[PDB]
Amino acid sequence: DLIIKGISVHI
Amino acid sequence: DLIIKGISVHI
Amino acid sequence: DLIIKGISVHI
Amino acid sequence: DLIIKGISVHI
Amino acid sequence: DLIIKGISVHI
Amino acid sequence: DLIIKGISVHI
Amino acid sequence: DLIIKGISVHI
Amino acid sequence: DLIIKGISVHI
Amino acid sequence: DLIIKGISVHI
Amino acid sequence: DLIIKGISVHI
Amino acid sequence: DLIIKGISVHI
Amino acid sequence: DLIIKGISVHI
Amino acid sequence: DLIIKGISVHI
Amino acid sequence: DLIIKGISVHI
Amino acid sequence: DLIIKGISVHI
Amino acid sequence: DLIIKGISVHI
Amino acid sequence: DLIIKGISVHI
Amino acid sequence: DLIIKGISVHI
Amino acid sequence: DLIIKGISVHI
Amino acid sequence: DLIIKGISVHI
Repeated sequence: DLIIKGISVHI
Repeated sequence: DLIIKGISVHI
Repeated sequence: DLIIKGISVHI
Repeated sequence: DLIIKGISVHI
Repeated sequence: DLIIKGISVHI
Repeated sequence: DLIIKGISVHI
Repeated sequence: DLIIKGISVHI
Repeated sequence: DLIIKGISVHI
Repeated sequence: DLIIKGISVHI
Repeated sequence: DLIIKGISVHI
Repeated sequence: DLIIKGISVHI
Repeated sequence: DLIIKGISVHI
Repeated sequence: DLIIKGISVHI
Repeated sequence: DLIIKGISVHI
Repeated sequence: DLIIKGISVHI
Repeated sequence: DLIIKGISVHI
Repeated sequence: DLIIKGISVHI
Repeated sequence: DLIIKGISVHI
Repeated sequence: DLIIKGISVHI
Repeated sequence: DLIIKGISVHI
């Protein structure tokens, strides 16, 4: 069981 | 069980 | 069980 | 069990 | 069990 | 059990 | 059990 | 059990 | 059990 | 059990 | 050519 | 050519 | 060519 | 060519 | 060519 | 060629 | 060629 | 060629 | 060629 | 060639 969470804030 | 969390703030 | 957490702040 | 935490602040 | 923590501040 | 902690401040 | 701690301040 | 601590200040 | 501590200040 | 401590100040 | 692979790739 | 693959690819 | 691989690659 | 590999690669 | 490998590589 | 390897490589 | 290896390499 | 090895190498 | 080895090498 | 070895080498 693997979890992948990205967050990208690029102005 | 592996967890991958990225965060990228690039102006 | 391995955990990978990156954080990148690049202006 | 291994833990990898990077932090990169590059202006 | 091994722990790897980097921190890089490069202006 | 081994621990690796780097810190790099390069202007 | 071994511990490795570097610190590098290079202007 | 061995401990390795470096410190480098190079202007 | 052995301990290794370096310090280097080089302008 | 042995201890190794260097100090180097080189301008 | 240029090649990236991974389970999680964050560009 | 240019190639990315992954289970999660975030551009 | 240029090649990166990894379980987590963060560019 | 240029090659990086790793379980976690942070560029 | 140029080659880096590691369990954690931080460029 | 140029080669670095390690369990933790911090450039 | 140029070769560095280590359990922890800090450039 | 030039070769460094170690358990902890600090350049 | 030039060769350094050690358990802790501090350049 | 030039060769240094040691348990702790401080250049």
